[PDB]
Amino acid sequence: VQLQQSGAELVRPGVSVKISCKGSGYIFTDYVMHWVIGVISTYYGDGSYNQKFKGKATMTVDKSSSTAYMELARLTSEDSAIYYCVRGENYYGVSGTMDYWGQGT
Amino acid sequence: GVPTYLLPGSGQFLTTDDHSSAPALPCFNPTPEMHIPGQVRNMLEVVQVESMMEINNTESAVGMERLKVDISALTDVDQLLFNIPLDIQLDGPLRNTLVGNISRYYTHWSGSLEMTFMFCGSFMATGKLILCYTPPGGSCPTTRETAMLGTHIVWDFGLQSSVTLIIPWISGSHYRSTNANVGYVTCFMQTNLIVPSESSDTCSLIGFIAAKDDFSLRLMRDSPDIG
Amino acid sequence: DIVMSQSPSSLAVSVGEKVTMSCKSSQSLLYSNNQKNYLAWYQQKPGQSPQLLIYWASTRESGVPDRFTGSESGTDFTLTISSVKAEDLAVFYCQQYYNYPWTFGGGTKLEIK
Amino acid sequence: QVQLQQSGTELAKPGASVKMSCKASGYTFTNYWMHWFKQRPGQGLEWIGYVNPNTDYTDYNHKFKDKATLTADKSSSTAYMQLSSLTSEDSAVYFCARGTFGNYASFAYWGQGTLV
Amino acid sequence: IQMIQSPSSMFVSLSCRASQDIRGNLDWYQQKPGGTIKLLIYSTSNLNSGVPSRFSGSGSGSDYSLTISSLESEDFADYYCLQRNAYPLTFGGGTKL
Amino acid sequence: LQLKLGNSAIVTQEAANYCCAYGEWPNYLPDHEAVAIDKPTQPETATDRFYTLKSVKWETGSTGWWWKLPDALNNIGMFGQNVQHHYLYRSGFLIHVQCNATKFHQGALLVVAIPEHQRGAHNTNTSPGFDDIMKGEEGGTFNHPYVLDDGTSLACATIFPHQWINLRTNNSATIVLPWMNAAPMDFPLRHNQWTLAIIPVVPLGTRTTSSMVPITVSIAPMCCEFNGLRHAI
Amino acid sequence: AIQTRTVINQHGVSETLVENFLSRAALVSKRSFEYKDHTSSAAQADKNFFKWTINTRSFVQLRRKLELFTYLRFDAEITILTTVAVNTYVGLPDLTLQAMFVPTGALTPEKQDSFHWQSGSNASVFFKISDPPARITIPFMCINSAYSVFYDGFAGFEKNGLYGINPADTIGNLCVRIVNEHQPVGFTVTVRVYMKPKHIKAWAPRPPRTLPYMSIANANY
Repeated sequence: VQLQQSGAELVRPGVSVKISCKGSGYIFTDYVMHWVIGVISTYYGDGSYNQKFKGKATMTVDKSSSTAYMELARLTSEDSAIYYCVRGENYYGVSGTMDYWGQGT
Repeated sequence: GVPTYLLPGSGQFLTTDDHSSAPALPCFNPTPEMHIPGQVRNMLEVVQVESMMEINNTESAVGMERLKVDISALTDVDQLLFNIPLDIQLDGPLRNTLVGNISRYYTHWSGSLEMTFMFCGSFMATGKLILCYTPPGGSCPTTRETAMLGTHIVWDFGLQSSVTLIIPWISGSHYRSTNANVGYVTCFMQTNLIVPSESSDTCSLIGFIAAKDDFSLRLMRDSPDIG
Repeated sequence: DIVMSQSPSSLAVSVGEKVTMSCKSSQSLLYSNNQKNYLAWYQQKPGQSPQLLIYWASTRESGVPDRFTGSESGTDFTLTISSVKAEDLAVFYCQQYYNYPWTFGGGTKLEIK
Repeated sequence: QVQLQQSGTELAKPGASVKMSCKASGYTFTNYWMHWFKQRPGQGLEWIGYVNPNTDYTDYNHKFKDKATLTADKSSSTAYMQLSSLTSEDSAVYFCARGTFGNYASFAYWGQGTLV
Repeated sequence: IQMIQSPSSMFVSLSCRASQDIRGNLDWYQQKPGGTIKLLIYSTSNLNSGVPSRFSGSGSGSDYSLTISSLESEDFADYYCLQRNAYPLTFGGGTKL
Repeated sequence: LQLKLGNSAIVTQEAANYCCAYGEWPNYLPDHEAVAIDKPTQPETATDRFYTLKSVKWETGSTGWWWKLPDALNNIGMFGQNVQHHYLYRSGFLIHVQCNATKFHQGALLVVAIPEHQRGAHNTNTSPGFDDIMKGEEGGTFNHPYVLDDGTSLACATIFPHQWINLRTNNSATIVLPWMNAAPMDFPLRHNQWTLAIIPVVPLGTRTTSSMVPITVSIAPMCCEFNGLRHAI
Repeated sequence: AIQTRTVINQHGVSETLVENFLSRAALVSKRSFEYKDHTSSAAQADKNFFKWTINTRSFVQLRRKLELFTYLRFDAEITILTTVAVNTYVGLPDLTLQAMFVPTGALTPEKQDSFHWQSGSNASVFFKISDPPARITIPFMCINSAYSVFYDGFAGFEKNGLYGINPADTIGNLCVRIVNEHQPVGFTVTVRVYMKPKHIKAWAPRPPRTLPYMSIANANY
């Protein structure tokens, strides 16, 4: 029920970074990692990205380490916001609600 | 209860079976029948209607100029105007008729036919033609002298304007190649055309065809006309 | 895309009242099997992450006191606070999650006087 | 197969006469008129006359009324045309054509020519 | 009667007039340089039995014309016109094509 | 040698023929107690007249004509006034086509009557509108007569009721048309059952230029009845 | 090309009847709905059904054969055949479908699950995949006395109307969905529908069409 991630980082434009969300307190491969609307579904999943963030965001998952990585290439100065992870909920295949939130990065 | 056992072939689905079905809407009364005129009950009522053929079997005849052959005053006294190969399945004058579109759906056909010509010149114009029928054995004649010794009629279109020729018997199938030489109806010139100085010098013919009342069809298949 | 606009635009009330706030949606948000309108209600206190209050527009989250119960129909939505207290200063959020991509509400900031 | 076979070429001194022939074979003679033509080299053709081999009745162009004579032969199937009083202006090629069964003067079949 | 050939040479809507009206009654002949002549059009609109389709003729009261759509290698031969309205028969001039 | 129907008279017939479209005569409807029973009018005495249309002109380059029979009579007379403010009709027709040439003309026409002739526009995807179908009293013209403007054949178009006008033999044709529709009564301002169409198969000719050779069409509603407009209370 | 001949002898005229001419269960509609994503929206999951109007001028093998007549009168006899597909387990599931028939004047459903699928006033059929295929006959539901194949008129009383569309001709579409609601993520269910027109009556024959078609609404060549 706790979503710990990286603390804080900020680089100069022209450098790609990576954000990792560590999920602990609940069982894995049963929920859909949102990003506040790209998902990864945590079970050999590709997930559907947003249309505006389609080339900007590229992400994967690691089932053993229980982490949800996310790469952002070609950063600009417009990226002064808070990018983090949400646990989601996936019952039958539908995408469900937005239960527990991340820390903040 | 009654003791049963299942046969082999139990639960299959033929496309050509005749069994009852579960009604969608019981207690629904459709609209009652009305006497609409012109009911057809059998597709041999369609092939027995006359329908014109394409006598003009030359190449690069485009449009509705295929339905007629022109004879003129400057023509020779011994030459042929046309011949109809009596092949329904093949390309030619009898492909796009009314007897040659219904008998594409069926495989085997056998029966007697009925041809009718009609002269469309002016009231003054005269002359004679000759209409030769060749059985499936012999070949098509090339001169008028060798064509007279068959079955012929000498048609004077100065008095009459329509003639009737009875084809005795044709038959055919598809034979998985194709049969040929089921007959020929060829037409030679006898005398030259005689027109006065006021009518035009070009006249024309129109040919018709219709099956008789002993034509028959069997083993329905799918037509290649649209596929 | 479904836009989620909010009408009251950051109201400012006093302690002890009973407040509501509107949330508009461009089209219907009813899921067929559920026959339940997909809607989420949030609360972010300043300095920390938001927190889920009400899901399905009428169902209270386990761990939420009974002063948070709000429900509406149509394409207009609200959340009702039974007793306004001095610790409820937040920017309340309404979210649709019926159709990709998921858009948030306009944000309604509460000012406590 | 219809063939119109003419004779070879020849020449004559001015003041003499000469005779040609257009032997026809492949069709029925004495049904079709036999016309005759003249082509001075470098110019167009010109009509001379005809002969009716059924009734032996001829008809000439007015310009060639006194030059040419036109006969016919049923036994050998040959049409002749004899000139008279040759000059230097009577040097051309000479054609023969077949008419029509209805006497309409259409010229589907021709000869090859005879240079004088 | 006199007939004129309106073009003298062409390097394809060749035409010919007449002194009087001839009521159709006009043929079109072509002469190969070998020395062979065969007709193409008779009675100003029809076609001979054994000619390719490109050739076509037009008619009027007194001013007639031959029309070819597309050319050809051995199409290059001079074309004559003949009236048969009244004796004597008069040809044209010819267009060396 | 003539025929007379009420007010109008036609003295022009050579001989009498009565093509029946499918073997039947136009007749009134039986057992109409369930189809808009409002005492239908039966104006049989006041509508049966030969409405002779205008004369069309047949030359060598002509290519065909077509009329639509509930449409060509909507603005003419006692039928044209009854076809407004009566909202339903049921009728059958009688057509008399008669050209007139001398003993020196030559040619042939095909006078055919086509039920439910749905037309079609050449080489596009737009179905034709209200002004390409509803012409009225002036007819139309076949653009491509060899396919009857709908992709079918003209060689097989003798399956409809038809007669021939061969100018060597005759110059007249007569077709009697019954009520050919699924519903018992029909709306006259938007649906057209039959379609008269005359097509010159063999074009005409003479030594001189092509003559006018005019063609004259006469239409007569045989057994017509509309709804009831006057009631007791 | 070998040219062969054989003497043909035959009797009887019973293979050219109109009842025997227009039959034999041609396929009319084949469309499959499949699944490829591990997660989907709650709006894509309400679009897992299909519908098709039973105007049978769809395949030109049977459209050309049907346009030899002007008026027809028959009934349908639908037959629905269902098979299953893949893309570590390879065995195929056994799952239940529903095929509701919506006549004219009733509302068609706009979502996979809606109060229309539960309404009693339309004939729904529930069939599995491990059974013999479903079969329903559908009666003559025109309000004239015959189906107008060719219609020479306009639909409504206005200028901008569609030409050649009879408003009293349509029968009413049928709608098919899977009732199991659990999104099979790696499979593909394919539905084939057949029609056998029986109890045929036909009126007013027409000449057959030679030039190929250009649309499914008219005859433009």
